[PDB]
Amino acid sequence: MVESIFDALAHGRPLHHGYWAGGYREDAGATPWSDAADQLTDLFIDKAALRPGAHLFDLGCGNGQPVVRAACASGVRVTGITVNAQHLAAATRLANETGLAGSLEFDLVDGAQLPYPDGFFQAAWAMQSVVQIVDQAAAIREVHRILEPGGRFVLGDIITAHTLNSFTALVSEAGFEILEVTDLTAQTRCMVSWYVDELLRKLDELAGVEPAAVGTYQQRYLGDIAAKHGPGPAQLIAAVAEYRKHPDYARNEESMGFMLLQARKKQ
Ligand SMILES: Nc1ncnc2c1ncn2[C@@H]1O[C@H](CSCC[C@H](N)C(=O)O)[C@@H](O)[C@H]1O
Repeated sequence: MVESIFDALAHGRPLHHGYWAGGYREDAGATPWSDAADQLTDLFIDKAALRPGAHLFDLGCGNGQPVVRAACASGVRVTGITVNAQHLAAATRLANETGLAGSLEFDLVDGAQLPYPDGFFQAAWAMQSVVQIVDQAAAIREVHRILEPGGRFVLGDIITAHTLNSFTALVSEAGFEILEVTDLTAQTRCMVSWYVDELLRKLDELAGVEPAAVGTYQQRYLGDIAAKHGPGPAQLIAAVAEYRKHPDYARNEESMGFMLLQARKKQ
């Protein structure tokens, strides 16, 4: 078994952005990514299927962690899909390990053509799947087909493939009623961007004290990551650290961002 090094570093916690309500730099890292990603999940929970017993279609299911947090908290039945064979496994295994094997089922399926009948689910999700789906139009017309009339559908993903305007076009052009759209760039971060941010934070703090210690502390911090998550992730973060040590990088940071779109199907 060999996992993508992103999956390897996430190490079972979720594959989406961290959501820090009221700003990431504002929070100055008193709240970690590991928790903020769960905050973002709770955010899709709040805004779609608030309802227990209801049924939720998860489009990119990934790890399966966020699905399971929603089926506990809100008491919902879940059907997620993925094309990544190793994601399907992590999610199914996790489902069995929680006693939730009976409500929420995972199936490896291309999201452009869905086996489910029309008007089945009460809600739908796409957490950072749609950018990496190839036929997005088809995928989303399909998801429109899948929901009950009135069912909410909550998408969020990375922006500048697409932009806030272009996503809103994509989703209305499949029939949906768009009732909310938001640029969360201020309030969200990448998993990796966060690990690197902590590293360089504490390194610049240490640097104003004993600069001669910096290399050592860096080596130690990478050590601790290597200890929890395995060496691949440590070697990763080390490299991203080396690249933000160059300012020809500087303005490339915020040239990507995040958005959240809340839609409903008409009654
Ligand atoms: N065409 C497609 N149909 C269904 N899933 C797809 C897909 N293209 C990509 N995906 C899936 O979308 C997922 C994106 S990673 C996002 C995971 C999840 N929302 C979480 O928060 O943990 C991956 O599991 C990938 O296999």
